[PDB]
Amino acid sequence: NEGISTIPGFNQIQFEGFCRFIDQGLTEELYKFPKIEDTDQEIEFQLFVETYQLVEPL
Amino acid sequence: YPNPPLVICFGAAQKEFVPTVRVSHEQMHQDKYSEWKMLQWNPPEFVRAP
Repeated sequence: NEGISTIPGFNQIQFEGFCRFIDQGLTEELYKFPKIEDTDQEIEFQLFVETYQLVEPL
Repeated sequence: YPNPPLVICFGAAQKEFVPTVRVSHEQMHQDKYSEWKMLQWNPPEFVRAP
């Protein structure tokens, strides 16, 4: 809603782009990840997009 | 007496005082005064020339 009464910020484009990316694109790409089913005698798993946790940089 | 006739402005002295205060239908944000200028472009009927 900002920018209708004053001049917007000069870095708002890339800001909102990165926000949209880190909001939806990661999940959209993890959803289309294929499932690998093998190693019968072994214990493994598939790619479940349920946790989706990003940790702050050290 | 000088040529321009003198006039007397009797009343009170106040810096910025809008006496006509009524209820407005359309309202803006509570805190962001940067967007309150939009209501000075399309003002209510009673505050068009205060």
